Amino acid sequence: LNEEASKLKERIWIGLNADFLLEQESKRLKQEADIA
Amino acid sequence: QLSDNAKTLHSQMMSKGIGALFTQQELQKQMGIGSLTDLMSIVQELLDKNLIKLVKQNDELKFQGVLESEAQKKATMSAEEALVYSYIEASGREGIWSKTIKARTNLHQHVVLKCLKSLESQRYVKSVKSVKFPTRKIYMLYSLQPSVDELDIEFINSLLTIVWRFISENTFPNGFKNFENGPKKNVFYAPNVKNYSTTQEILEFITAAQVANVELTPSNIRSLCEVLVYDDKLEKVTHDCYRVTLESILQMSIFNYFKMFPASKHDKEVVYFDEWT
Repeated sequence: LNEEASKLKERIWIGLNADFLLEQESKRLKQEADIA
Repeated sequence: QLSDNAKTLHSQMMSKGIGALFTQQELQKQMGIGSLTDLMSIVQELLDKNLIKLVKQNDELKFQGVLESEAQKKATMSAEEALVYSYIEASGREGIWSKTIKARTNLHQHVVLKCLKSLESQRYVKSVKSVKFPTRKIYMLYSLQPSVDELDIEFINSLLTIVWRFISENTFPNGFKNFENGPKKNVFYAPNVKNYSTTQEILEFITAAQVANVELTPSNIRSLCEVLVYDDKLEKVTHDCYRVTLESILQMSIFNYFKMFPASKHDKEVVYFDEWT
């Protein structure tokens, strides 16, 4: 696919997957919280 | 008024709130203008609106202004934690132990578990394993990690042999155990005049570090030295002064444990301390 198909397509994908990424990187912050 | 008496009653709390010990009579001490039910109706609502704050202690009931983050925090929490989380955050520095919650909260273990799991995911609590036995998993606010306690477990004797090196030097000149007479040569001059120890002085020598740890208190110093008194690695002379037992010789009928080895194979004639029993 072309670059725009990637961008806008990945824009939709990430757009609806940012809730998975939410707990993902939020957990990554909890990794710092593990220190305490 | 809800907002007016809320904000001006929040004003005494955010300003002073008579510290933690504030009681309802202390409200009349400041605002006695409110009639009995007028001040109490908005009290009850602001707790329902999570604005005032109540603590159960001593006489009457304590009160404090909400930080409003804990307010919406517990408002998000279920009815379980609403008391349970609040009941635990009242445990303060030492936290609280799980199973005693049931007698206090009148609940199962099964029902209190899952919400504790939420607060784990909520990260407002953490399992703390303290000096007392690790069957507990006492819980306090994840916001803090205070306790009553070196660390209980090992790597102590490491620094023990260190202090024993120093005080071993402190007696006569250094070891001089190379040949037969190295000791003290009658302790420099006057093997009387020298009264020597660390006490205070050790922490100046403790400055050396070369080990990952914090400082240590003079009381704990003595607590260490007493152990070596018991092991007889060193002697206790004149209060916080100390000597060494000159068992640098064991470092290295006629009697001592070391410098002795048995046959302990075959021949049936030996001496045990058991088999009398």
